[PDB]
Amino acid sequence: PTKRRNGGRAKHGRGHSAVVRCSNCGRSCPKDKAIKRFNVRNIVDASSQRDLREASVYNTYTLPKLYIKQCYCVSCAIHSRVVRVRSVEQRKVRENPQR
Amino acid sequence: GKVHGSLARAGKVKNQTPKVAKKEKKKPPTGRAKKRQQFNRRFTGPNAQT
RNA sequence: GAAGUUUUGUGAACCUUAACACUUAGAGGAAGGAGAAGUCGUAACAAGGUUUCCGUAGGUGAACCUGCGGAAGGAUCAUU
RNA sequence: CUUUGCGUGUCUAACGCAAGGAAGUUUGAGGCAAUAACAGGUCUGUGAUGCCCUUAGAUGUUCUGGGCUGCACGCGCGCUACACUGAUGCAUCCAACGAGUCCUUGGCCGAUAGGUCUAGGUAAUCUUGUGAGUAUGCAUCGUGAUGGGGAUAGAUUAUUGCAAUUAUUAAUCUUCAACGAGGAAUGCCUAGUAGGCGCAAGUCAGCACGUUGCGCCGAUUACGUCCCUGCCCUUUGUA
RNA sequence: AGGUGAAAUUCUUAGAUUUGUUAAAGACGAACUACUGCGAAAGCAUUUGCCAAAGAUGUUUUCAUUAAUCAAGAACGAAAGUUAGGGGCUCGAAGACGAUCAGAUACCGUCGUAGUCUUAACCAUAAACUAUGCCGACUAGAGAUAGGAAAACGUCAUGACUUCUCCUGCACCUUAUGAGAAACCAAAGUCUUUGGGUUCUGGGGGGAGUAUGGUCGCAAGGCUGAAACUUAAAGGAAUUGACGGAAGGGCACCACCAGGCGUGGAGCCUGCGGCUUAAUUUGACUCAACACGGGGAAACUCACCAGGUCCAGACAUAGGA
RNA sequence: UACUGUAAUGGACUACCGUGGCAGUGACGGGUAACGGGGAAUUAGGGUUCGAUUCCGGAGAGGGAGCCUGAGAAACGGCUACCACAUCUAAGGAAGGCAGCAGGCGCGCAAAUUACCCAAUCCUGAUUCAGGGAGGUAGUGACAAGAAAUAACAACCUGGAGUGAUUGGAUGAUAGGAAUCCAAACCCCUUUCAGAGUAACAAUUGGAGGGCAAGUCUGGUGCCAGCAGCCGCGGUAAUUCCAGCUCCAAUAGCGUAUAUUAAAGUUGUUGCAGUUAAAAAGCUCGUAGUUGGAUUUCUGCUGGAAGGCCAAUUCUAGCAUCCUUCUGGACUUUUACUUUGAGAAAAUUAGAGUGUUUCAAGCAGGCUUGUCGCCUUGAAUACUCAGCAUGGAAUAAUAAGA
Repeated sequence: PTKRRNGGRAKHGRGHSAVVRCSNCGRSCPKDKAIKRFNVRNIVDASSQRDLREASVYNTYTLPKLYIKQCYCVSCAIHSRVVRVRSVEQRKVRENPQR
Repeated sequence: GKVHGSLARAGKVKNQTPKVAKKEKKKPPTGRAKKRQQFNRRFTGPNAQT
């Protein structure tokens, strides 16, 4: 039986999508079915960054953020607990948890 | 199946069992007279042992 | 108008070669299923402990393994 | 009553901490114990029992004797050990649970065990206030398998029984091994608890190194966790 | 330095790995990238130019049934693979060692030829999938979205945005007295109240996409495609448990933690295997068998073994007395 | 095209001459455990399977070929030859054709008497008269179809009509006559002397776990023997084995095996299914094949003949501008379609009539002291794609475009 109406790849009127390699696994999955979290984050945590505010040259300084787009394999995600797993009813929701 | 199954025991229980004759009893009615008896004894399970 | 006889046609029957049809032997090779219980692993079913599977290619006691491109029948219907 | 105070919570259910108090983990510790079951165990607890066996040359019953204790060797619960926070000899003085138609004071005999003559007890009355032992005080011993250790073994004196040999025990003298803190594995346990130290009862004519209760001396370390080993409830996958 | 769960093979003072500026080489076009677009499907992401081609929209243009679906037959058809030349960075079936393991020709690691890329031929299959043939009609709404078109004294400067309608796309959400075996489904609806048109395919599971014959192919193999014998079930969708070296919770000293005291070592007591014996009566064998049967057995108990007794065999029928 | 040949037409055959004919709507070839049809079985309709066999065609007489006679034969109960079998021979020779009727051998799961007669039915002949294994009658016969014995009734315990061997008195199976039947026997139908009291003149065949109607019975056996179409019974208590007893089902029948039909909406035109169960070609073009939009004399009133029923429904003439050549047919593009009609053998099938005692059947009968007997006696009728004919306004092809 179909576990998803979608199939999990979210592809319509193509026949062929682009491909990406998983950032951890190595695996070629399709770009559409990859599962992607764009992790913006500053370099030195939060607690440790006050050392740089103390130590530095210049009156104030914006500690510049690190921008990366992670892409995952399904199996790499479910192992690493990005997505885990959901019920048959609650599967269908597509919104943002943590807006 | 294996061919070399032995044929010694063939006719065990036919030869084993104790013989006994049928009892002499008065004959049942036949044909129409039989269907008379079957009609009556139902309407005035069928085999009920002790 | 007889026997015999000339040349034609009708043409049985037998033989040679070939092809087609149908039975049938064969050292060795190599399948499938049946036993009823043996030897060696562990492949699949749970994320079956390297997710499973497809097409194709190569390799290995054996199940199988790995390369390239696919599929979810996935372990995700989902986050600038 | 978690009462009172202050935190913690949709301040709802209720938690934490401090004070007070005999006591604040539901105050501590037990009894009682659901629905489903498992081919668990018990026909050797039974006059609970179906079926089968056998029923006088007996698998009924009962008497004499042996056996369950028999030992090349594995495994499981316990006891005593390896010492000097100790062993030994003297003295000091303290428990609770029982239990008896047998439990035993009192006086003589005997190294001891034990015996003998009186004697109280149907028991909060008598044994019994059961003068229990780890403990305390004063001496000798000196790190030697030694006086730690008391197995193994000969010889003797009493006790129960109708009968003690394969020795029922208790004594007296000897005999004087292994073991110097235990390999890999793995058990039990959070306060009068662990551990140690005795006592009493059950089976019992006699025999506890066993079990079930009872006190005494009395610590160390957590007040958390899901890593191992299991458990309960959800979502999820299954051939 | 590399690399891993942890290490080694490997590279290194004849200067690696890291720092910087170049140059060459051949791949690949990140982020923007979406339940978006285009394409008959396979497929197609850098800039600019050239060459034809296509859909939708708009149209008070034009022809006037020219159409739908298709045995034969024909074109294209990812990846791998083949043939002949180029190119060869990285990755990398084979192969090579280094690990892991009982072994490990595998997973992991380090090198590494074919291949990967391109021109010229072939091949013709993929879970080539929406696992749903292609035209047509009608069924039900809401909000998004891509392309075109019309309207508004609309807002900011021919265009961006706002509001509203129209067709044409990929979809999505909600719901059905519509359907279904159910999962689910605006088609899988309008089908026992059974007929709009048409192409292809299937008839329990194996044997088997095998054998033989044919035909295409340079091969690998493709397309077509049986039987003997074998078998009572294969298969579909959901339900309840149990299990998972899956997730999220809450728990126990029969579990760890922090510890305390032990057993396992020694001798001895005692239970169970066995070995023994005339007999060593016998149950129970992970937690939940094994100082357990209240099982500390001299006889008794006693079930065992070698012997010896007694009938304590009612009563019915019958001989004998 | 022109001979030839034939009973005549023809590549039927011969000379010259042309290059055609058939095929994807299945030619050509192969298989058939294939003679064709009228028909048979099969319980909606549509179908599927069978048809050697009563009638009508066809072909054959061991295999092929040739031929005489005759109106007619490529004949075989006629002849000639070869091949394959086989008989007698005195060894030189001669004769044979049961897929006619019996009968035998052999093949096989599988099939009857070496019988009597032309009396019926018809046929042949020189024919009222002769002949006929055509044909009929009997024997064998559980291939099959039809009818229906194996008891019924009394008086003398259960009492809310059935049992109870307790006695009791009231038609043919059989055996032999009579007449009838028959060509001669025989059977049937009639009537006869004998002829049943455990009515010994005795009903069996398969089952009793489920499907499937009917025993948690009682012995024996112990995954043995065996059952069992499928699921399943049996390892020491068997609702399935081997027995006994009782009961069930069908009954002069019942079980088994093979093929076939329904069940099978599991071959699907009526009428299935193809997301995941079996199954949508990877995708477009495309020739046949199949299927194809709307639109072209519609409405109204007045008759006429019939007509069912206590005016509807048919059919038909006129009038709104509607042919004519004549005295019924010619024209209306052409068919399909539908309607009526022709012609098409019976048997079988459905079916009208009729007491073969009923019935399967059969085609007979029925009235009646009357005699040239009567019912001017019955044995009806339906059924039998393509072809011929015809009324008609739709539907659908097709033609066209003075």
